[PDB]
Amino acid sequence: GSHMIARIIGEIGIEGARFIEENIDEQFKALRYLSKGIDSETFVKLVIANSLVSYQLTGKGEQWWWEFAKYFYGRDVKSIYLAYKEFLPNSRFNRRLIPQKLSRIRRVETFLSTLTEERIEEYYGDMSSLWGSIARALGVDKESKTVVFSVKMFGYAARIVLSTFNPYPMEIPIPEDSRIVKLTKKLTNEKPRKFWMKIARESGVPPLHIDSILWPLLGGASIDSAPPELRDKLAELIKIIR
Ligand SMILES: Nc1nc2c([nH]c(=O)n2[C@H]2C[C@H](O)[C@@H](CO)O2)c(=O)[nH]1
Repeated sequence: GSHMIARIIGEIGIEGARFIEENIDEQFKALRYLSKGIDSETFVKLVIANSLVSYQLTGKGEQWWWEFAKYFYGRDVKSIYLAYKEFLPNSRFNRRLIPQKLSRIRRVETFLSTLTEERIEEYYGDMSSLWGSIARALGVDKESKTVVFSVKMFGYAARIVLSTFNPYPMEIPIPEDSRIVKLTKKLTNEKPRKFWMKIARESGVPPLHIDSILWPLLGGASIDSAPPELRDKLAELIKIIR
């Protein structure tokens, strides 16, 4: 329950969350691949846009992020809106609600155009400001699952581009997708936002890093590449959440 999961999340720590992000999560592997075949500014813009349309997918989120990375590798992208207008109808894994998704990309296009490499650096040092900027450009509540998720994925892309790590702000709540919501119901009747913020504050692990611990495992990622000390902690968590 809450007490035991906060203890184990605390023992895993931001250190353990970062290991999972940078070594286990296939989505980071996909981003690393894309980073080697498109310029850094476009890479970061594309990752934010892709996050904001990563919902009502088909198949598995990890397959979608690999499709995105393999598609944009080596492409000459100008308008991100026009790139998604050509990409999404030809997608295997993102075929529903395409006009809705495209209108979201149209709305954030001006904001994305401000992401020079200098500005990307500044935002990685102040991800709370990025969080509000994305929400305001979209015209939505910042608590929205895809908005907080886009901040997480910005942090994946930015650490690759900038060769530095900054932790996600404690105040950014967990992205409430089907994996997180279904797990939360097994554990509690509390709404996931309050539940995981309490665990975050008790453990010292910000909610977006808690997401990195939980979400790959809930999709079936293997923990067997983790070093023994970490792997033993991940196994205790799996027995809790499974
Ligand atoms: N919580 C969460 N959601 C994800 C991840 N990857 C991904 O594609 N999603 C989708 C699910 C959902 O539609 C959106 C917000 O959670 O992001 C991910 O890593 N974590």
